[PDB]
Amino acid sequence: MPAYHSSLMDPDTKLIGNMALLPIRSQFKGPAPRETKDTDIVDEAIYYFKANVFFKNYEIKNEADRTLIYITLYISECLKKLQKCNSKSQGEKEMYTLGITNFPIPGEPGFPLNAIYAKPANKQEDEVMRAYLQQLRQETGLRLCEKVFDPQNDKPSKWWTCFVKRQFMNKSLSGPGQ
Amino acid sequence: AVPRTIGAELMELVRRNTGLSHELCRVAIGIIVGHIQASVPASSPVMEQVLLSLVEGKDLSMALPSGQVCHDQQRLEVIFADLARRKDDAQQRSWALYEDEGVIRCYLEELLHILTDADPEVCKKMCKRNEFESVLALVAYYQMEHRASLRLLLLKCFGAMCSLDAAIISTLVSSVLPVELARDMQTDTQDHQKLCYSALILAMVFSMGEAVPYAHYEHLGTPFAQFLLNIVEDGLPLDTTEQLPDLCVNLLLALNLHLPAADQNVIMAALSKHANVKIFSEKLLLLLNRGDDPVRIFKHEPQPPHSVLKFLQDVFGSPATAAIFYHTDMMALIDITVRHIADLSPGDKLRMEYLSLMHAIVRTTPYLQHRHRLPDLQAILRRILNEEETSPQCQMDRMIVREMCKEFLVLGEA
Amino acid sequence: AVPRTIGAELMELVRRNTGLSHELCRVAIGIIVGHIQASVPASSPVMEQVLLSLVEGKDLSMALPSGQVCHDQQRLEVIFADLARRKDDAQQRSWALYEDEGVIRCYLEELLHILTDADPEVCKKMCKRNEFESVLALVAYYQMEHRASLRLLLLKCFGAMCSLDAAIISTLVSSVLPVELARDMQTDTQDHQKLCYSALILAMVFSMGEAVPYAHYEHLGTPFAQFLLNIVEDGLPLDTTEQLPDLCVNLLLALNLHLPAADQNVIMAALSKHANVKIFSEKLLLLLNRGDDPVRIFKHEPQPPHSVLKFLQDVFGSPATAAIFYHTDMMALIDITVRHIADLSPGDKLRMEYLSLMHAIVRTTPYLQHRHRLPDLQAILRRILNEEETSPQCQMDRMIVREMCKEFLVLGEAPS
Repeated sequence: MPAYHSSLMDPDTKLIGNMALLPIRSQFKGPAPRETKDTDIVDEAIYYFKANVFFKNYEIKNEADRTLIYITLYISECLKKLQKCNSKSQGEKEMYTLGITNFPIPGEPGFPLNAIYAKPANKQEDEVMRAYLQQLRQETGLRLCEKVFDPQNDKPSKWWTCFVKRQFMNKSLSGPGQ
Repeated sequence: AVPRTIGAELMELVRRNTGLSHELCRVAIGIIVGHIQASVPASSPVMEQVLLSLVEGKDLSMALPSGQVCHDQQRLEVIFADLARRKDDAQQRSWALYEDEGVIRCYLEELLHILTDADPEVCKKMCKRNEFESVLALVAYYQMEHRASLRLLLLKCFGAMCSLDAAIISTLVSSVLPVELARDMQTDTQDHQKLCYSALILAMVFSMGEAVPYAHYEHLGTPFAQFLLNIVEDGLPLDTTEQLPDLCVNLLLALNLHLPAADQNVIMAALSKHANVKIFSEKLLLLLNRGDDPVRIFKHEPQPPHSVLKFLQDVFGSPATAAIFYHTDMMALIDITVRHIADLSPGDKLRMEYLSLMHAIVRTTPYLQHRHRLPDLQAILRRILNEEETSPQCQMDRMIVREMCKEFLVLGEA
Repeated sequence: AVPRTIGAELMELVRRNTGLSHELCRVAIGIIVGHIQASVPASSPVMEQVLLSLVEGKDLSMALPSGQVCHDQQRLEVIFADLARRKDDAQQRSWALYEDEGVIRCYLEELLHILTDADPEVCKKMCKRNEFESVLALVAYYQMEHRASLRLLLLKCFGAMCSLDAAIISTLVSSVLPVELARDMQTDTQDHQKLCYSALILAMVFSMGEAVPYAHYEHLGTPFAQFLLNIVEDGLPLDTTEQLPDLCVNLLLALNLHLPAADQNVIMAALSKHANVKIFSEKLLLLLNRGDDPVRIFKHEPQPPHSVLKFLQDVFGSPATAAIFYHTDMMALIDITVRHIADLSPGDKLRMEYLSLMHAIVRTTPYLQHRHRLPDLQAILRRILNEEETSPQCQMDRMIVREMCKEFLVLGEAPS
């Protein structure tokens, strides 16, 4: 039963909608503060990913689970692009252009979990979580791009691209409306 | 006055009990009311509007009178549901007990008809339903199935599906299907009928030039290219129609279409390494002579490059593969290029491509050693750089001549 | 009002371009006019749509157009013309020069569709014209054609023609087609598809039981009957469908259907001389048990006798063929017939035939020395003889019981 759940829900950390704005250790611009611990929510998602995709039931403990699950859904999407990439350089350039696309946000149609995320009501909610989710995407893609390419040849490695078919509880951040 | 859906009421009703192909159904409606209104013009206040209601492409096309689901949609739902429900029957798919070939065969051949007799837009709408689950489940079944009879009908379905929409093609290309087809062909050369259809479907999906997973090259790359070259050079004892030679030419041309760069190209390594290719060489020129492109088998909108020109530009990109031609073929290749480059009217996008192919030939073959048709080439290049039209393609042609001429001033008449 | 021929115009004008089967073409027009007659109530009170429906509702049969002949006639005109020429191009049939298999096959492919998707009346009339000229043209061409790829389509065309009218069957019976087919089968056992169609067509052809030229029995005599028994008794390596045994059982029933008696019978003389008829004995009982007639493959109305009852009466007419059956098989035969004689109601044509088959079995088998079902037989013969129904066939049933009991007084004796 117990899939992996987020460790880093500090009571100091602010919420938008139903997602926790955990600090990020990234050079990308964004509203969450700069993380300095070795572990990070994007690294929780990336560390758990291979195990986490096999579980088929997932019980939301808190807003951080609604945050970390979003990363894994996005990792299960970036793997689609970089498996086609001939080189790490191509993938890194590709991944930067992937994450900036306008993915749906909570309750905006085609978003896959309208039952479970409530839409931000106001501009200072909406714009800030867009500015948050964007920098999560930007960092998440780059951290895969550092480790999916085998350094001997920039082959996008068999062991990572094997997972492309295995969508996280059959949920796609692409969204089923397309 | 007429109930304004009547045209969609009738079109379905005739198909339900005639089984007509949809275009023939439309024709049946058009002629029947047409001929009565010709016999009694006083029917026009009804018959004119009945005809006029039929005039729909996708705009209100198959408009629902109220909540109906047309027969083809019902059957597609039922078939894709049951095929999925079999695909995941993990007991039966590996430790068989029930007899199931017959029911599957009936469902597959029913599917194949609906994909070709019914309205294409309905058929599209069911394939693209939930991020192509109907398609991807059927693909995953093909990897898992191993009755040759059932495999053959699945291929026919994939072709009909592939015809519908480039969005379906790009899904099939990205899925596992190409890898299993190439593995099947290299291992099971005995089912000539499956082998021909396999090469056809494999060329169809690659025809759009979509980038594949790098994991595909592991099977699709240089080993598979050598296998195809052996077939086109030597044939197989079981082929009495010689379809495999032609299909393998088209398949090599399809796979090359999406490859970037030049030197590392997995097909070009095969041509370099293969022991005296020659039948492929002269078959390839017979395509260029007519100038057709066998890979453009579908009318889908974002037309990729002309596959033959693309392929030859790759072949001459390096001296190791430029050597494959016999001297008599090389001369005819130059003759055919110098003719098309001179015949093509200015602004045809192809004239850039023939210019580039000639540029490649001169740079990597010993052209200035043999100078065949060199005076005609000078005269035509002298003309093209002096052609006086202003559209971007005319400029692009004019620019390629300049860069080719400065590299090989003899082509300018020095 | 609409021109009163409009529906016969539509019936052809829709086929011209839809390519529909004629029977569906009637439905395809009927449904659209039927629907618009409802969905716009303004169109029914004016005669238009009711008349469009009524003109399709021909007086019993009718499809006469207002003018030129239908597209189906024009194709039969051109097809039967072109084949009729190629038949007699003596410089090309022998000593061939031009390639013509491709063109001929296209003509036969098209012909076979017209015979199966056009109006039966037009096809029937066109074959009948000039006293079956075009039927005999195909037959004479089939005799001299030797490319098996082409022969197979002529078989199919002859099959579709047999369905079309009994008069065409009679022409093919009288022609050279059957006696050529028998020679082919005995000579070229290497094309399983042609063998199956050859057997099927002979069964189709003889299915109306007419007498043949005596010249036919040079081939259709006992050596061919012995050949058919061997095909049923152990078959051929190519028959991976195991399909010839059924077709050949069907064929022997049809071949015998026209012979008048058991003594001269060229089939029964084969069964007598065959070494051992294990499988044929069995398959014949499985058919009798169900009691259907495989030879009535068509609906033609002046139907012949029930073929299997006929064939068994012809088997038992002599002691040499009565030994065909194994003991357990003949026990099951007496049981099957003693059941069917009981269950058939008065006035049925077939009840006489089972009565006649018991008479045959009683008269030529060792029956009264084993008596397998004799109590039950007598109990039925009691009822049959007392039966107070008065139709001619009932009188005939009672008479044949009187013949049977007068010959064998053990029948009709009191119950034990």
